[PDB]
Amino acid sequence: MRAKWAKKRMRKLKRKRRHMKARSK
Amino acid sequence: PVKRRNNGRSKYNCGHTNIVRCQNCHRCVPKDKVIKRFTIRNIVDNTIADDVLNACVIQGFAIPKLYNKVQYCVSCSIHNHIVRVRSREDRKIRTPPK
Amino acid sequence: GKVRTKTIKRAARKIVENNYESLKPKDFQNNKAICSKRNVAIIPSKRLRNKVAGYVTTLMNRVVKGPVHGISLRLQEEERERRDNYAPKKSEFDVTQQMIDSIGFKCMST
RNA sequence: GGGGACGGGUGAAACAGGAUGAUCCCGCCGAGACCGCCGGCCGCGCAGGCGCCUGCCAAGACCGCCUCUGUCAAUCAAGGGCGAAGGCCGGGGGCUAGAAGGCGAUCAGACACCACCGUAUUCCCGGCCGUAAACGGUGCCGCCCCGCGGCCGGCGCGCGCGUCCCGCCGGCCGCCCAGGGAAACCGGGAGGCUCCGGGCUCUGGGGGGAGUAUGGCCGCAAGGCUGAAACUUGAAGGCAUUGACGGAGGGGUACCACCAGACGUGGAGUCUGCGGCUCAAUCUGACUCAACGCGCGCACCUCACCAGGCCCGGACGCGCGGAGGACCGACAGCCGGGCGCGCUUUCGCGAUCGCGCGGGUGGUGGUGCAUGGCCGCUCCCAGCCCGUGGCGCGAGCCGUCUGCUCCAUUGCGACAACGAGCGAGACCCCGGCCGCGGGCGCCGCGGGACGGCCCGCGGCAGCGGGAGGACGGCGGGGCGAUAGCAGGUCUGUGAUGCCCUCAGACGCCCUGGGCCGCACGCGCGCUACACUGGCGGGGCCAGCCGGCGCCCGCCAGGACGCGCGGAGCCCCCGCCGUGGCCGGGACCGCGGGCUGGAACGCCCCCGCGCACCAGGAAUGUCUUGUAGGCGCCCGCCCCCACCGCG
Repeated sequence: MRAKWAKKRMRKLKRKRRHMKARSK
Repeated sequence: PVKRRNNGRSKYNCGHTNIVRCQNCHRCVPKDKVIKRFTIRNIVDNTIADDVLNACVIQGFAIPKLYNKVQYCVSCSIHNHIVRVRSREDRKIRTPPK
Repeated sequence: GKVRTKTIKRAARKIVENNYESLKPKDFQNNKAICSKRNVAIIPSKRLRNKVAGYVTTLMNRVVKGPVHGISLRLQEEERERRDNYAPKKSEFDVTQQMIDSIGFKCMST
């Protein structure tokens, strides 16, 4: 299910990007 | 494109049907999309049927029949040849063969 | 055992209708002589002639007993025509009641 | 409690389970989930969804109606409620299954699939979340529209009277006439639409980037909702047709496939190709089947390669020169394997013409992916297709068959097809059998066999036998459809485009040498590994097709003549006798012949006496005169076959 796995990969990366912004600001 | 009008299941006037398990493959298939073949076989093999009757002491005994409904998924049915890939015109024929 | 070729089969059917009187049903040798006349049938090749003559023998045994399609028998034709043009005597065909009364004919009424 | 040893689990296993008695059988009890078969082209609900029994409570559509109201309606931003599953937050509860985790297999690996154990979860209550391929991938209300059936609910009409029949209304459906559509399909619309307008809401505008970024809102979180641009790219996508492929199904079919058997290769010693290596050169072609004893026998020639050499065999036509000298020949020495080849030299000869230019003649030189022709392969296939008619916008289908039969589109029964054609068969060569004619010689012309007969079974086509008959159901070959391969050959060719070369020649010859070398890898073959054998005498048997004598020599071979002519195996008697032995015959030292101009080629005599004691993983060919064994001839050829074709 590459399209579902693509959205799982995307969500995981947006979660990480939120964590980096949480470390700052 | 859309291969079948029924969409491969008999769901009419319905949004959800019950879930049946394919007996061989143990999968979850909707009740509408299931093979549903009912079989009445005698309890014993027909090769050993007459000799069981001779052996049976009870007079007027009738050999028990086994009544079971075998339900399978499309994958767990095409591979056992219960249903066969048909020609586009033959697919439309809804009458049971024989 | 060996399926006959369409040329052998077609030719044999033409020979049997043309020489139906000349050919005899169970004898290949008698029928080989008829087919090899270079008059009622011209077949080049000894093996072709033998092959056509053998089909002809099989087809002739079929013609006498339960005839088959593709062969025109004058003898059967006259008998078929006789029944086709036969008249069944006084014709029994000559001799829903509400509908008859609706026309007003009222035939056979009461 | 009983009884006794294995249970589980799988595709096959294995990990756990068991004399602390498992599995199995029966009684009994606890726990939680769940409601079978009936169960559906049934029904209900706004969707998500909904099946134990017995109540309780409130509903809803539909139908019927001479009941009331009098436009109260339609569709809907914002707003409200609902919303599968999974998730989350509190309480519980905890039987099963089971995200995670752990194991046992698998495999190259496997922390996957499969087995096993099992946490969250699954279940209830009070909330969050707000999403699904939440699908009829089809918003809602309204009108008309073509038949033909099924089911469900209500109601009416006949009729004996039946869970009939014919309606009506609402629902769920199947087929489908038009019509629509790019088509699949829709036809209770996706109809009434380039002949376009009933009303209302929502969404899209090439494919990515990207549902990303950022801001907002929302949620406890997970996430939801709203939602870019820079930048990139020439297509992405739909539906259908034809091929190809499938670890897709149904038919078949073949010892180039297997069963069942045989006889092998691979192991070894040799023969002989190919790659690699080495070279002065080891000329090259080509590499799965469909390259590798193949390009028909390499001392020279072949021969294309290497090291020296020799000329013209550069025609013809022009400007020029030129017959007493254009050209061309040489003795002796000298150099040079050599050749007046050149040199010294000093005698010959006669346009056989020279030169320059233009133009040739050649070339086994390249490019087979520039080509012809020829062959190989697909295909030991049975398939390929035309005219006219039919169907679709068309690509392209029908014929040309998903039935049966056959070696085979081989037939038959059909059939929007109806008639054809090619390939298949027929044909041709051979063989065996019988006549007739001929005859230095067995060789000319015919026949015979067709699934005909008989018995069963089959509309049929055929099928299985039985026979008779030399011969039985494709006896073995030759020919070979359609469309292709960018298969191979330019080194077979006065086949040939173009490039190269073109008198210091890639012309054509001449001498010498290589192709035949060889740490090695591989492909055909050959001979062995012995006693069913080796070795000695004797018998002696062919066929494609075919000469001999006499004398000498150990043979090999020779001389001199002439007109002719023939196998092994096997059989028979001896011997050796299980020993690498007398199996086997590789190597290697004298020697005797041959052929040619010349051995390095071949033959032969006495030595000499290698591996190999049956060949691993693999792999090939074969069904009667076949396999295998065993000889023999021919092709190429001075000689020469472990090769090919017979």
